[PDB]
Amino acid sequence: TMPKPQWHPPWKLYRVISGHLGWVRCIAVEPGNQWFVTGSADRTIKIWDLASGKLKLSLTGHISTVRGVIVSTRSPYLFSCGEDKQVKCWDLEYNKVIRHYHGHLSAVYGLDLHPTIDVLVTCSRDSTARIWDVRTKASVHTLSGHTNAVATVRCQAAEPQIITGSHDTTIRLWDLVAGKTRVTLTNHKKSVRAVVLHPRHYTFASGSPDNIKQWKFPDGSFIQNLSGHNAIINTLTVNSDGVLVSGADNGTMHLWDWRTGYNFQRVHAAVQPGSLDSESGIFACAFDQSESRLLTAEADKTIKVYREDDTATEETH
Amino acid sequence: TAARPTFEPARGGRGKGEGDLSQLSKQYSSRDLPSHTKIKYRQTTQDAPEEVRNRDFRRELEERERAAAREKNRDRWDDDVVFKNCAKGVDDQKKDKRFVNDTLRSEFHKKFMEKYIK
Amino acid sequence: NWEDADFPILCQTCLGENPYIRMTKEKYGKECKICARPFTVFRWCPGVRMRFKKTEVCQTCSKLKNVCQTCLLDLEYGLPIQVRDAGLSFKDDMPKSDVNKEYYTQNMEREISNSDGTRPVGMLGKATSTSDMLLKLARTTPYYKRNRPHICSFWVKGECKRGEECPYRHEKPTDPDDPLADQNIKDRYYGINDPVADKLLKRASTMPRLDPPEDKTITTLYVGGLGDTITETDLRNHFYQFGEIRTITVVQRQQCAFIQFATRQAAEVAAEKSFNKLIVNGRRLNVKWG
Amino acid sequence: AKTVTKQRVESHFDLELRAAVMHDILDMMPEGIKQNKARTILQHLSEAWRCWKANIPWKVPGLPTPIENMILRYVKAKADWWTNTAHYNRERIRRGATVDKTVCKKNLGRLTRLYLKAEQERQHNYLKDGPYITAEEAVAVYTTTVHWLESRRFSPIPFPPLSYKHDTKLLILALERLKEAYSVKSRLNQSQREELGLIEQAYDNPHEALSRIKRHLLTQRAFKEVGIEFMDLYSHLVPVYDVEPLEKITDAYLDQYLWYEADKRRLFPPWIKPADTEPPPLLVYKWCQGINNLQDVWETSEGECNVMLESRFEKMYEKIDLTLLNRLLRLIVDHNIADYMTAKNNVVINYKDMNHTNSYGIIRGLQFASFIVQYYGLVMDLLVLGLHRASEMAGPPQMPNDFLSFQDIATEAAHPIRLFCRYIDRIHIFFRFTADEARDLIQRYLTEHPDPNNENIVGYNNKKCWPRDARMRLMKHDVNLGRAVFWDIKNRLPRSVTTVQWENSFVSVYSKDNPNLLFNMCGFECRILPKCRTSYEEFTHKDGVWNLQNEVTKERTAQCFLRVDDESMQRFHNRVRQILMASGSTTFTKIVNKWNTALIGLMTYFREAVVNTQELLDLLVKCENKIQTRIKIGLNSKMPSRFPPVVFYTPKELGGLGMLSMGHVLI
Amino acid sequence: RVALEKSVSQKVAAAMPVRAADKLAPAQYIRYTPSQQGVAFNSGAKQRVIRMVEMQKDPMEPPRFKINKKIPRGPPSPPAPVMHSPSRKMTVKEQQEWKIPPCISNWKNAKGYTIPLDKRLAADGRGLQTVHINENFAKLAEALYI
Amino acid sequence: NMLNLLIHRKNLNYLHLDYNFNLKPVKTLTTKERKKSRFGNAFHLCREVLRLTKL
Amino acid sequence: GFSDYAAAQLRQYHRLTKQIKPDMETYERLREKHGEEFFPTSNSLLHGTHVPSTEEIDRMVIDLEKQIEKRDKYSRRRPYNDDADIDYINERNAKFNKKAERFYGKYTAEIKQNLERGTAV
RNA sequence: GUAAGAGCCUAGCAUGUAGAACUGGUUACCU
Ligand SMILES: [Zn+2]
Ligand SMILES: [Zn+2]
Ligand SMILES: [Zn+2]
Repeated sequence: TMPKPQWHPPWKLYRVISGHLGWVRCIAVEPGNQWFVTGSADRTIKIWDLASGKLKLSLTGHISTVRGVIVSTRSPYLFSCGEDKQVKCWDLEYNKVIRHYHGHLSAVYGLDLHPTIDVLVTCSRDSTARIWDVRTKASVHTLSGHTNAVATVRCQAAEPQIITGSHDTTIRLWDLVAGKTRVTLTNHKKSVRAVVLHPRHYTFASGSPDNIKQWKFPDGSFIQNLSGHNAIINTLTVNSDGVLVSGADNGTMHLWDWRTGYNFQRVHAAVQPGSLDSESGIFACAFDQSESRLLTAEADKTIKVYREDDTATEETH
Repeated sequence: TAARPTFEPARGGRGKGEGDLSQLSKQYSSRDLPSHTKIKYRQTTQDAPEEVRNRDFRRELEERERAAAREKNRDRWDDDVVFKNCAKGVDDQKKDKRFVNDTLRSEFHKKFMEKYIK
Repeated sequence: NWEDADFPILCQTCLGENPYIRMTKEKYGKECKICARPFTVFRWCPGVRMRFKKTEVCQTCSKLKNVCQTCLLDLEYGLPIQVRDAGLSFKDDMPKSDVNKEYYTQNMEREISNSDGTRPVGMLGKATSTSDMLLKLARTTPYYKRNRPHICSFWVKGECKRGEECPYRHEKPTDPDDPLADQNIKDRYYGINDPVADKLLKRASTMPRLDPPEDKTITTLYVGGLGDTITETDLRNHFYQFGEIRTITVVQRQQCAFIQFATRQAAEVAAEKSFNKLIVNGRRLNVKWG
Repeated sequence: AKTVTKQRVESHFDLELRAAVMHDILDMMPEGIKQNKARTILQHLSEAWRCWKANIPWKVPGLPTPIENMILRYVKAKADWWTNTAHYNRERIRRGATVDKTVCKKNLGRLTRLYLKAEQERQHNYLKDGPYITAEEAVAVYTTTVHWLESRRFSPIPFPPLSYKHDTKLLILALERLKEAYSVKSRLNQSQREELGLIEQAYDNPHEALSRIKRHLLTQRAFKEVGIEFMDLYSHLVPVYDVEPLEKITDAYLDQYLWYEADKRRLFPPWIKPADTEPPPLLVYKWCQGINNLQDVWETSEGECNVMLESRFEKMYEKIDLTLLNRLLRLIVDHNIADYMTAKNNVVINYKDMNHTNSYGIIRGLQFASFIVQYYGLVMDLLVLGLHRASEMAGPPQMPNDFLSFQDIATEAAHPIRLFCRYIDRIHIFFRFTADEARDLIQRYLTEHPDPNNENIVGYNNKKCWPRDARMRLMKHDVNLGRAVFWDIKNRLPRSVTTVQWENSFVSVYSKDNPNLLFNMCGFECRILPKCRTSYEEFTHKDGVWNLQNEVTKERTAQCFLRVDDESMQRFHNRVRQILMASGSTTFTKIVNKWNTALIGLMTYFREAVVNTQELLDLLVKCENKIQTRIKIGLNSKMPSRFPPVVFYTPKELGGLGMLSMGHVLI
Repeated sequence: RVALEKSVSQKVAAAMPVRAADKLAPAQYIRYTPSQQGVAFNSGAKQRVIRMVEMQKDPMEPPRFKINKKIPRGPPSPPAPVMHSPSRKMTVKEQQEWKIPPCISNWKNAKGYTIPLDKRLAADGRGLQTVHINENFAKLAEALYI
Repeated sequence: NMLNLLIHRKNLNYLHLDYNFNLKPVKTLTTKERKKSRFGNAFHLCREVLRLTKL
Repeated sequence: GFSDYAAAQLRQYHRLTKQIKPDMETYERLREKHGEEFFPTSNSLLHGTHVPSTEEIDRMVIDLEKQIEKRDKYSRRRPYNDDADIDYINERNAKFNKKAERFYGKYTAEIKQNLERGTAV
């Protein structure tokens, strides 16, 4: 027993939201906890009331599967991307698309907003990321250098400003100013389909079917290796209390400590009634801004909402 | 042959904005004109980041959760005929409450196939 | 890709005899005569009766081969590229066929624009090892007959109606039955069958040079033009570089010094270093065999 | 970077699904697997989707279960995509929105495939879950039919005799009905050619054909596969069945013979309504004056209500048990004929990749399916009315009475059910209630279905075509009486046999509070308003109205106001939409001839009901301008007008298109 | 943000190439040291000063050179070491249990092969579908005959 | 001059722009020459605007 | 069975490495010549110095040619009888039918019996 | 029976270039 981990309370499901007619491929929470977005395979973006779990609005306009959705914290905007090859900007003041970001060659898989510059960074199946100016809808740079499809992207204001994992099993840490690669991290054996940034401690983790790896930001130093959750993991998300969440394509989801990397909870949730036993799967998860709800976007066309169990310690290894 | 799948996609980085803006082309579309040339920012009542920083979200979320749960709680002659009352206790049998993840067995699909095939 | 770099890379016989130059910069004016991609054309006038020379090749195609952008001669020596590669190795092998040339140009442009921007990217390490025969026929003072307006082709038909006002020369063009007349741009640039460089190599081959030790194991050096103003104590101070020096016979009457070394390799090395180069005490020391 | 617009959508979906499967199989394989084999798994995914569309169970005998589960996952994803696209496009083609002709054919081809998946499911569930008919109930149905047939002294139809003197006439009638099909067209494949060749052989040697028909009726009990396709009427789809020619000739003769021997034997009483001597507008007129000629029908002084019920037998075709059908047909005809007709309904239905067996229902596309439908409908008319009231309506067998007539005045007012017609699967009953009967029946309904919140007035559909003064008023007694009458008629039928549904039915009560009863019959709706009730201005100038006289007094008591039903208006609009499609739509005379045929169909069916409906006149003007604009775009002509209307409306002998008008156009 | 906005302006300058067509006269000076000294070169000097004026662009002049010329992608930057783990040992059993059988389709025969009939009809699901009858047909048939 | 310098740079010697801006083929064209010499709304808008001004 | 491209490498290596026989004369000659640096670490110095005499490179090339030949014999060609009722119209068709008999031959064994007995049972 | 390979034949549209490299030589001792 080299470390002793922090005690985290167990998480439990309390709400299953239903109503998409396709796989729910993305989810994001508004900065003020009033609502959350989902984007799905039925080409609709749905605004859901976060407290009551009720469908607030259904936006249409993508021609194919919506892959990523993010809400702007500085501007009153909603960015989305699809398998449409299209990257849209929704003015939430009007509930209408005002700008489309054109130039990707194949399906756009992810996007992240830069937190301080008004820059949008997207990934595609064409083995490139792109860097867009929001106001002029122009490609600033084309981050090229991956050899297979590019799965995920995260942005910062500190150094390396752009971080991406891809389906050629590597991770590239980039320079936003120059537009060239700074660090290549080849440690994973299978496709990196999730990366997540820590809110305080200036590290990041990344996930793949072999195992999940933690890393210091300036030059990608190896810090740790968190293993045991062996499936194609689609997302990673972090609570400021140091709770890592790793969800996968088999529907399983393991709850981890950030610091020591201790698996304290495994949640293998049940599918929807009509659904099929092979259709269990998670594509997206998010914490709310209170960091006490856990929103998962499932392959049985549902949203599941979890909260911490108020029945204290029954736990400790 | 002619009819074939892909097995490798096209890689971006070799055209019109990719390396030198295709060596600075003077070609531009109608969709590349100046339009929406001013970013809107969140105002003080909208959700400006100064307004979002001091807030305790868990208490407000618990209040809204409580109000929503309270709203959902407060909401809720010829006697000689060969067949008697067949529908005795059928109080409409709430099929229209169930959501079923099967597109051939949804209640929407059953209504659809009943409505559009004669 | 475009080229677009400020202030061209020029020699001193094309940049002019005036230290005050007014040049114009056109952003993507011409295409390169080699690369065929457009570059930044600089146009200046060297002197008074000159020609308004301009840069012919890219910054990149001059960084590849360490040349001036308009005379296409070495920045350091002022010689054709075939002469300098003759006095060096030739390991660049720039492609001449079409798609290979543009592909090689793209990749070398990425190579140069992924570096500092100061060194002749491949020619540097071989440019350390130098001072072959090219230094003994390097031009000392600028040849300002290069910067000179072309023959007036109306005066060739005896019909120059400008007369005294025409800024083109009224003098004979060269007889085309001459090897020194054809001279393509790419022939001057790749170092292939350049007749100027052919004549420079024919002169530098008949330059006076070492002879081998005709008889076996003889290390004897026959020094004429020794001089009676120098001392033999300085001779050993110049000569212990080579190896195990044997006896040194000195005859100051015929101004001949006789030298013996350990191996004939050391005598050949001394012949290499010494012959027609070595001037000590400001006085030429001639060494021969026999 | 080309955009995915409209012609790239399906190809791009299949381009991206295949890439997603590529990524998942690269991540699913463990560490030391040879990293080939992506192409083979993609071929298996293609095969699983083709077996999904074919409703073929897909199972590869050895295949790793992660690959099998992943292929099932992505096949379910593409299935949801295909089906939701079909829903969206069907709602567009129904509402009239702009659709391509290719997506019309694509939507038809998807919809017939989804129908056959549901139909294979239904036939399998019938063979799995037993009969629904619940043998007690089938014995009740059979015994009621036996008592009805012995009550009428019915003489059972024999086998068609060897020296039947009328059989060549029936063969000529059958062959004329078969050759009327291939008269419009001229492009015929091998099966049509065989059908016409068998028709010509049957004309050229009739007794060999009659020997063959009677031999098939005696011996053959296994039949060939029938094809199926759909007729697209843009509001719903219609099953069309394709039968082999020899079987079709045998069924055609059987159809002619059975209807002839049914008319001689007076099998169908006069409420079996698509009758030979009554066009449907004559049927509506006869129904109106039959309501008028009931004794004291409009008097509401002591408290009496007139109720009109219109509904259907919802899945009457779909739910006929073939064993019970065999039993009822052995009651009617020879056991060989009954076995032929029963075994003919048990065929294999084919559409491109799809085959299943009709084990439960009946094929509507049979030649003699008319007889099965009208006789099974007779059985359920006996279920609804009961044998006593049906024997009063039909009269004695020695002196049977015609359609809306009784033997005496005293037998009219014997029961609440006064009039009753069944047009093929739709029911029309007239009810006369005294106050006591109405109170008792509403008491029974509110006993069985209590309503403390007065919610009966919510779900009650009223007709929105007529204006506000003209519709049915919503009073509590009348609403509860209408729901109670519907409840009581609904209880009389087992749900396993057929059912009657409130959402498709309309009930109308005439009372001291309601001055009008609305009814809807063959495709025009009408309301009758009597002069003794609230009229206040005894007028006669309009042509849409009907001044219908009382027979006894020879005086006009009530008026009938006619309008075209919205379904018939929408059917005419869909017919014109069908004309504007159909790629021979540049010919300029084909278009005008189809328009003229549709327009005189509409008019000469709905003669005086057309001018009383303003929405149908506006639709006629709009459709006429549509086909004129189509001709003009055939000359391209431009947006600008003053295109001369003499080219359209000149008779076809002076070179014109011959176009008929039903709009206010001036030259 | 200051580095990004400049590249943004250089991209957006295409979107309106000529609106208030451009202006160019910041005529500048540059001091240059020939690195060739040994003087016979300037005339005897060590440096030379050059006045650069930018050549004035014709407003009415189309683009000069062909830009549509297309060449294959160059080599990528030198490969990074792959840093994997030792590698889990693979068994014959699991190597054989991840083998994929060839798809024999009922519909597609791209290279027009000829497949044996037992292989062609190896659709097991329509052989294990097992049409199984209910026992309530018996009550119905018997009651009807009685 | 502008419109027929555009014509002559495209090597379409079989077309003729007259002095009233009517574009007619000099000869009878093959399919390849006809597909090569199809212009768009830019050329024909400029040609018809110049027709109005020459009127 | 196969299981790995590295296990086959290791088997091939153990074969080749048991086959080789060292000559101690050259070994002890180089040992006495090199002395202390004959037992090098990772960072010794001698990486860029060794020049093999002609007999050494001849031995290497002969060994490598033997190894290439043994690798070329990896798939032994099964003999082609023509008494089997052929089932293919092509040369690739035959190999596809062979792969199909490998994979689905264990299952489609009743239907083969039906096809030979006259489509019966 | 097409207006396109191919494939031939003859043709004509861009350039106003960079460059010119040419000289030096002595002889001598003891047995
Ligand atoms: Zn160049
Ligand atoms: Zn120069
Ligand atoms: Zn002159």
